[PDB]
Amino acid sequence: HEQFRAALQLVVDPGDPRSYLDNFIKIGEGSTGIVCIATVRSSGKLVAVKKMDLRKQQRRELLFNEVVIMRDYQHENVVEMYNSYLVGDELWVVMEFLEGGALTDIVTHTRMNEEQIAAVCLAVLQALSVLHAQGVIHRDIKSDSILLTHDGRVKLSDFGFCAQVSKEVPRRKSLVGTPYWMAPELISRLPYGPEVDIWSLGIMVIEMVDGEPPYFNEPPLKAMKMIRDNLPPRLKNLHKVSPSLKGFLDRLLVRDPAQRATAAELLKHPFLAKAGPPASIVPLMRQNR
Ligand SMILES: CC(C)c1nn(C)cc1-c1nc2ncc(Br)cc2[nH]1
Repeated sequence: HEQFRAALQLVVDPGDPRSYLDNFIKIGEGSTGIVCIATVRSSGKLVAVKKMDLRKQQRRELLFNEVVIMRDYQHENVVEMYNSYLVGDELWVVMEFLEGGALTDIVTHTRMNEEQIAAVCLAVLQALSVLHAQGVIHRDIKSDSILLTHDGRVKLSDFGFCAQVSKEVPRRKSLVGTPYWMAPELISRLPYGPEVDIWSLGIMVIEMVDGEPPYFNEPPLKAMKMIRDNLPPRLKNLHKVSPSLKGFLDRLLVRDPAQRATAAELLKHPFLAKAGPPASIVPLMRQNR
């Protein structure tokens, strides 16, 4: 720790955000710390701040990942990092604020139609081509990780559990990600590539279609056991999805990762043609219904 704080000091911006930020508000909680929002006194713009405790982590060297990998990264479809700091015993990551909030709130309250679902998927997949291109694996994809703007635009967040691969470190080995949405290989402790993200995406479609992931009402521990062992889960209500949507999902939920489609490929699948403008998501959002 003594040494690990010293390292993180050298990757983050020096100084204290409290100097420029006012009026902090907890708005959330992930598995590693909390999420606040805050106002920048000059200008008055809003920012989100992720705050993680250095002493309160399982596997902290993980904490290294977003700050190192995802600094200076930019995309229409990624939530932007501004800076990062250490505040006492915490890591603070200051990020772009998203008004629309999370997709979770939508999938758990309405029935996204096909057009809308495709629009989420294209947004996610655009993002994911470029990420994997660079050998970056998000490793915690799910509706939780999808954030919206006031006008319906989709951006991917929660890179706290992301990973880097290269020519020399080709695949990864650690159990991260979130259990219901984790991939078979990853559970079975295999080396894994980006392709794990693609599986997790599929589970997101089940989220979008059936309102929650497979094996949900189970204990987390047993769900993994199940996810590992059985056949690819399919929809509770099949009769409700287009053949377009099926074939597509059937490219995502593939147990053998070498045959599971690449985002690159998925960016072309006829389904996504159905996607509709950012403004077609708008009425799904809490403050409209
Ligand atoms: C509680 C969360 C889902 C939320 N609600 N609303 C209205 C906005 C948000 C939210 N927007 C966010 N933008 C960036 C980060 Br990092 C976290 C964010 N959380």
